[PDB]
Amino acid sequence: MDGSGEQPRGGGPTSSEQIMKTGALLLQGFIQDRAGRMGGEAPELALDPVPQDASTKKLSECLKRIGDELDSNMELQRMIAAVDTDSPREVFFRVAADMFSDGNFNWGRVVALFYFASKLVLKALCTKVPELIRTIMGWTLDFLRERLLGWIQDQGGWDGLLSYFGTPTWQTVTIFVAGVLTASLTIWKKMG
Repeated sequence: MDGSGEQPRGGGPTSSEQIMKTGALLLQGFIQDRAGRMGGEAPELALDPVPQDASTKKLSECLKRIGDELDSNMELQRMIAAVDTDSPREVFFRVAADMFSDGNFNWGRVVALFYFASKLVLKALCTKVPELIRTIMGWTLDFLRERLLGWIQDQGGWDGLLSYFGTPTWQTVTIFVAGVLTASLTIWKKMG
């Protein structure tokens, strides 16, 4: 009975509350923007926040600027087309686990995760199964709340995410996630 600390989680910045919240807004943001304009009533994401915040708005510009460049890769588009759905639950956890199956903390994993799921989400939007749209965002925050929560606290907060970019050469961040994301697809084939 002698806790050296006291209340590292009672009230103040760097709280699992600001992280979880920005996390569910950021992803929900790059999607609504990629789905189109907007639609009153929104019977789909009804009880849900909406893009609104000069801070979360800029971090969207980073995921947006690359969501367009990467999504125009005809080679990476030939790759995702080489996979398939069938069991998006096993693949989502198997492919994911592979991104963190070594090392511990990087930058491709995160970016490569939001965009990888963006398709599972958008792809479900076309398929006409909105009850799956919500079931997906569910598997996303599940992995974020369970694994990417303690690590987001040590970096202070999502400020480290955006502080990482700000780099002039934008071809090294697009080739990072692509080189890493494609690797998982390269082996996911069968085994070899």
